Amino acid sequence: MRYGHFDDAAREYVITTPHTPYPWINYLGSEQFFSLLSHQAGGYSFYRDAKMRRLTRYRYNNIPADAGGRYLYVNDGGDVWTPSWLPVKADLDHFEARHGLGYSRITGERNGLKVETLFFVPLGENAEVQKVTVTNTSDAPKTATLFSFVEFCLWNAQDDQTNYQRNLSIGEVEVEQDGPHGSAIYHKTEYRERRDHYAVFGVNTRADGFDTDRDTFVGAYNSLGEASVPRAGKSADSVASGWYPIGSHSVAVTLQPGESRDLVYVLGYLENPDEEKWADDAHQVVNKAPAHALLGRFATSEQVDAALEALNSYWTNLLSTYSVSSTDEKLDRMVNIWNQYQCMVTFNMSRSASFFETGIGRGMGFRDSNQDLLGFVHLIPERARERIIDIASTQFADGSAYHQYQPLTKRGNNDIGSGFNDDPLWLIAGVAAYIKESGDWGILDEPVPFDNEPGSEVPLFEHLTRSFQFTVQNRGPHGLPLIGRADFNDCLNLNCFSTTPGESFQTTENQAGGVAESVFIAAQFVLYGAEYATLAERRGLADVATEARKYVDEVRAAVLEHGWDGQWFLRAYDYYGNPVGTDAKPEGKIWIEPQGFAVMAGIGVGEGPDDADAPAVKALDSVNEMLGTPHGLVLQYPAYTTYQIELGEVSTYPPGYKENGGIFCHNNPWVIIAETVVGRGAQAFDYYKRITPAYREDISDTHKLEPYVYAQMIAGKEAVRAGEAKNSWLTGTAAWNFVAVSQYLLGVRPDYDGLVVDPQIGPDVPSYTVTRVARGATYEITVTNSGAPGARASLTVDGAPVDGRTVPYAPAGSTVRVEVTV
Amino acid sequence: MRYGHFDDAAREYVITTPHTPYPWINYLGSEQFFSLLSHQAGGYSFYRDAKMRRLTRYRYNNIPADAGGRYLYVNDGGDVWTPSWLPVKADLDHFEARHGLGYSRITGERNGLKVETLFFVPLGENAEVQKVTVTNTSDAPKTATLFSFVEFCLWNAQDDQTNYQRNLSIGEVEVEQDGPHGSAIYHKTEYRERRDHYAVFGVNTRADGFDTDRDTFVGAYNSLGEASVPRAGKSADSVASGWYPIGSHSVAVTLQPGESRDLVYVLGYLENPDEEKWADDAHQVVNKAPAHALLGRFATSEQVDAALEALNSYWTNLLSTYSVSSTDEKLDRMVNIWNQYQCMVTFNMSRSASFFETGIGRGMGFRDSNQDLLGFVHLIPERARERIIDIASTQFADGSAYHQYQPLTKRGNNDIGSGFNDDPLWLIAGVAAYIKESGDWGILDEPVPFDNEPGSEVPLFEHLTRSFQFTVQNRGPHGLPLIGRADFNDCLNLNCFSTTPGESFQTTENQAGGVAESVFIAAQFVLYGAEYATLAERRGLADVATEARKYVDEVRAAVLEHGWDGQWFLRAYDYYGNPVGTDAKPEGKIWIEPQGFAVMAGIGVGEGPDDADAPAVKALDSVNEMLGTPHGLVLQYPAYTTYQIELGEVSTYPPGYKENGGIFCHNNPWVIIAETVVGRGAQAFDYYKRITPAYREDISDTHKLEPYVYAQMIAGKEAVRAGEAKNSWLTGTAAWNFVAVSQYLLGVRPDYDGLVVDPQIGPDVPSYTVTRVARGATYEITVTNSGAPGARASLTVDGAPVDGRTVPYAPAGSTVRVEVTV
Ligand SMILES: OC[C@H]1O[C@@H](O)[C@H](O)[C@@H](O)[C@@H]1O
Ligand SMILES: OC[C@H]1O[C@@H](O)[C@H](O)[C@@H](O)[C@@H]1O
Repeated sequence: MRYGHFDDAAREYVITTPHTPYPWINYLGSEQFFSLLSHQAGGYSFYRDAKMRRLTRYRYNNIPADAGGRYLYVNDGGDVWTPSWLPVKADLDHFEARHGLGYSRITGERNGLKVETLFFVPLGENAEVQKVTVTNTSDAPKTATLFSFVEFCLWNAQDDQTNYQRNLSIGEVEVEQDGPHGSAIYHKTEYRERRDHYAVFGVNTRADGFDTDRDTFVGAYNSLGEASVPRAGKSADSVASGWYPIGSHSVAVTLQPGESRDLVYVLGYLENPDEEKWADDAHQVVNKAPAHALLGRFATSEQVDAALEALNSYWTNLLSTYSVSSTDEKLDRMVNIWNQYQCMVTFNMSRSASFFETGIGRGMGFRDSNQDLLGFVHLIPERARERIIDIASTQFADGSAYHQYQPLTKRGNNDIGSGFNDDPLWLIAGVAAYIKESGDWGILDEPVPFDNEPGSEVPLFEHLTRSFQFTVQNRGPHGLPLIGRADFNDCLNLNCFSTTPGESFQTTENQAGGVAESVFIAAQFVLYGAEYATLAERRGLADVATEARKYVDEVRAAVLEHGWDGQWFLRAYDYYGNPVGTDAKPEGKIWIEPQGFAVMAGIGVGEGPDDADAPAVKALDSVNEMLGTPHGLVLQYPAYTTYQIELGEVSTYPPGYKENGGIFCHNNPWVIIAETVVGRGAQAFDYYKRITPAYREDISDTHKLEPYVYAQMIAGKEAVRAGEAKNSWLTGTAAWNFVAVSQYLLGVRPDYDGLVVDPQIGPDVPSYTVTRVARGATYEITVTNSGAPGARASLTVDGAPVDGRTVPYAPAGSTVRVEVTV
Repeated sequence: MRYGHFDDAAREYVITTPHTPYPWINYLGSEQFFSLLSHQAGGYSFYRDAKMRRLTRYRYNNIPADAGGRYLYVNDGGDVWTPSWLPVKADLDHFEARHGLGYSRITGERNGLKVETLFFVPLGENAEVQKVTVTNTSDAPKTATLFSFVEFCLWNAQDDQTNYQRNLSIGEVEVEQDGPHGSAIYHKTEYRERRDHYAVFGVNTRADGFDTDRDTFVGAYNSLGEASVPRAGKSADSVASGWYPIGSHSVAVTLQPGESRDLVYVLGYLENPDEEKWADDAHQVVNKAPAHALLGRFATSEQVDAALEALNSYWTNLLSTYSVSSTDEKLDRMVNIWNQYQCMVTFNMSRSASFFETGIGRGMGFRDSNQDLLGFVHLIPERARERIIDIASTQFADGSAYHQYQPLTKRGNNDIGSGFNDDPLWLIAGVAAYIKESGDWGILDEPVPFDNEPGSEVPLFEHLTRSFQFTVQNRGPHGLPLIGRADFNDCLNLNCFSTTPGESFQTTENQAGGVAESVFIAAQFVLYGAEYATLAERRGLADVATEARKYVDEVRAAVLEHGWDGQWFLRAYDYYGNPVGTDAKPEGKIWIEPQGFAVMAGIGVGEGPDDADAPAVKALDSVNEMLGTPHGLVLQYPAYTTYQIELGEVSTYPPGYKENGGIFCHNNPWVIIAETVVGRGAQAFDYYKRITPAYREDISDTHKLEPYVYAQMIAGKEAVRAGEAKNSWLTGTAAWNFVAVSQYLLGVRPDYDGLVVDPQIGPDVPSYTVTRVARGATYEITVTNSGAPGARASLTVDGAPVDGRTVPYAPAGSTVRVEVTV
């Protein structure tokens, strides 16, 4: 069973029923203002920060799900329906929802009236525009009233949902029926005090009426599906005082057969300078100038269409950096459109706001934003350069860091814990990737404060040395890095020992002492320590580089000596010094993360893919045999069936979910990449397909979530719900798969001085072409691929054969033709 | 005009319609387990802590309000309806909700089936029991299937609403269709790990079938009001795995004409010792002994009836301490039933969990629980004793205190602020009222820690001296006490100067320095300073008592010299030493708190009610002229129309709401008592009537909220919603009005050495009889009352006239007959 289809030419996913297994959403906007838009028009908008500047209210875990969004009630001769289907659920003759790049279009038709809404966030605007086209599709004239509807939230979503004792008395609006381009409603809660910002909701016509009070619009004892006002057929002209402000206009339209009318609605976010806050000397009336300017920019359909065409050109431009043409259209749509689009969204949202993340506790993750950069750097490197500075600024002088920062303020906080010892290294990961991509070595000289302290700036490079040294000076008795609160796995809490309910493993106090070490961090360190060494040698820091390589060698020696179980890598040593992830325990025998990552670091790699004796092969075969399911690879096996007090959160999940035997998808690309490292492209591609949206569209009823984006987790073999995903959209899986497919499968990756072309995808993709713009030159890379295990590529460049797989960077403006034979 | 009526003989409020202005609730339970129950079965239940151990989920700000609670869907011939009206909203032939003392009955009849549900929490039990009675009222045999419905919360309410990324994978249940007494469902989320507790939802019958998974029971795209399972007339026998666990059983009923059946449903909270959590060695099956025992205790109608009678007897015995028989039945029902019931609820809940307080951030307020004692000490003094020790234990060594504590742990926290300088004196208030009531002088020698520090214990009396000394040593330039974060008005934040949005004033960092002083804390110091000196005298501390009265005197002199504005008392001095609440300012010229409280402390009292020269009289007259309204006295006049950065949170509310021009009811009884102190009984009683539930029942459509309990705030004169209440049930208004009316109007009040009988209620209650049990003896107080302004009482006791108005305490077991003439 499927619920829609990809449309590669329009770069859309087309949903053909409202009856999906779950609400399927798109993200609007890519700059500073964002909207979550479901296929039923549900969701909300915020400016910069989903907790602190949320414009409109949304209910997570509503009954039913997703009843709450931007609605347009049509009253046609007393019959009331919404083209989004929800909330009225009147029978529709046609329904369709198209999610595209930065816009969606939702169409519903019933009894000869077709209503189509195009939704998007324009470039350079802090606003969500809707363009509504109403068409008479019957053979008689029609007269209908359209009631727009949005529910405001009081800015601070946390306060909005818990602090009624205060907030039910503060709701404030103004109403401007006869504005310069049509009618507007102004939501200005707290603008009388410290807020310099307000929201507008307006339409490009003089409305017949309005409502700004939820209770009046909907009616006592009514859900949104039963709203009184649209049923009555006329606006109640309600002016809110406290309670629940809304934005709503009514417009009556008369249409002859085949005739249509357009309407443009804007929900905008505005700020004024402090001394330009008020229209009047008494400071009672809001200064509407920036709201009138905004409404003036979307007063016509023409203005809307121009914006939508610009947004398209922005996306075409964005997608011109990496693309592929092959015999596999699933592969292609993922690589050309969707995985890149998703990577923009994760770069913007980190893990804060989705239909699973609530946009309250989580801000921008230190580890999360660094990893996202890996799939984002080729898109817009100037924005990646900024993000690195923002991130490194939340670093402490001892090289440890705040685990996340608040998007509005860019200041770090401990709301989801502190002292994750894998954090510091991801910074090196992010800078290495950015430099390989852009060649912008000057970033290493950027002055960057610790903990945003004015006057504490040092060069970025120095933050990396802090990161590196943090791990050097925090190893345990085996030479492996101390784990601290948790490593890459948030639920491996080895310093916790909590027997007190209700307090979060993420924020709860940890024990000083013990000897808990992480095999994962060991690998991470070998990988990014080597990169650090490379940056040091290039800054001209010979002793530093030398010293750095001595430490890397030591730590990799320790992985081989103390971090190997026999058929796989060990996961860790607990508080007590006992091994975690050994065949000597009955549960949690093998954990996936060090298998993927130690192999990417090159640890235990042998002569080739057929070297059954190499540790890397052995590890990967164990991952194949014990962790493999048709939905991907589970995190560990077997899952823990009882609470293991020494391991923290991990065994708190029922088997087969999240970190206790779920397919935690973001560690899957590591095994994929590893598999290419040992020369088993076939298997790597196999693993790629198990978790990839386009190959799972065909089991939409099982996956349940959006079929065009990666999800955080898919229930494992031990779950009753095996195969069903949770937490879609916001996940490091997106950037990690992008890195996997674009760089190791298809094999095109930037290095410092050239572009590496090293295909390893197996025989399912026998021929394909990649166009990669790197350092202002275009590389047209034509691959003939036999997929033979261990077969690695040879190159010709502009007709001459070359040595190895690195193509030195041509000058800006050239086109370089690479012919690849595997 | 009205939506129901009082039933005095029954001690119930009878709601005669589903269509009330807002949801109107009762609180079930008075010990450690509590239920919020709207007159449509909405709300939820918790054990000890509304945030930490919430059994069942409830959505604030739902659309519509209060779609969600304890539902019984009846399916008769495919017609589906609920006796609570919501969620299904089927037309009922008959509907009625009776809210009583610790129980409620809700009845709905439709097409020949009457369904009545009695809800209560039994004494000694952590459970909510429902006894369902279905009656066939038609002339022919009838059949139906009943579906019970409750929605589980995942225990931590904060987590339940914000952390779906984790918690959608942790919901776990057990199904027990053939238990010892009928069918039961177990909610056991996190029992796997740190929780030693689970919930049960069971019925005294072998159910036809069950459901535990919300989406299956309700169906996709459906609201509660459209649940699929009841509509199909058959349970789906769903076994939840994550997502949203519910409890539901189906039961088939057959009824001859006139015949009824009882079903008993139980929602229970159960714990096991750690060593007996599990029924099996594998640890997958919860040990059910306690649940089987609880279900056995309510297996029959008889067991239910006996518990309901024990509950009635408990309430009769609680209400036997203070009673009045008078010419005014509204005054009688308030004093005899409702205001005492409300005091029980506030003692138990503080301000944490109502239909407006969301039972997340607020625990047990230091100041609020001290004031709640004033209204509660006469009901159950033993628990008042315990409360004082729990409270005093969260005090610091310098005499300042944690502003609130967490109900589950009894540990103080700062989640809603620090350093409110009025806090320490409330401790003296609470103890004095406890000692006056009980005569338990030995509580002062109770050893009490600071901040629960093992080894830090001092006698309770030392805590009081720490409080007393905190004020003496924290005065400013005018001799008035420094205000700190705020005083009793939380919105008066004179050390704030916040220009930054999104941070609670309550919680935001305060400024060092400045000279901000409170006139309210001065009048509070004067009153309770004097009470402390008296406690010191009794203990033999003549040195301490004399110094103490000296300070009280210094402060009293300071208020007359530096806190008097001309026609009323001054409110404060701001950070820079500018007066607040002076007639020299255009806004907030007069504030109510110091007016009632200074006069309660006897500041500015003259020769009598007609001593026009006296500050107290000038102050009270100005309160009357400038703050008075048909709905009560507003906090200050005029309201602030613009943000006053130096006053903090107060000017942030729009005019006429909450602290900015609202009737903040809990400060009205001070003015009442003040009016009695000064001899203006008529005026005092007037004010009493303006804010009292019984006297406002006639305007239910205007008050909106429950007509049988006090609310926090009634929208004031300057607000478009003037007369509309918010924040019902949980307010110090209840303790303070009970004080006012029981002790100062009717005039019956315990002193240290005898019972004072000092009526001051004016001419509208010419005669009444108070029955007061004090110190083991019963006082029968027969009052004949001219009401003459200023006229005070003379007494005769057991046939003999006496001097003054204090009847020294007679022995336990006596009945003393006091004849009173005013
Ligand atoms: O923290 C609780 C306090 O919050 C303020 O926002 C309200 O105005 C007060 O009435 C309340 O006591
Ligand atoms: O704080 C965020 C973390 O919460 C944990 O409870 C989850 O299992 C993790 O997957 C998540 O990253």
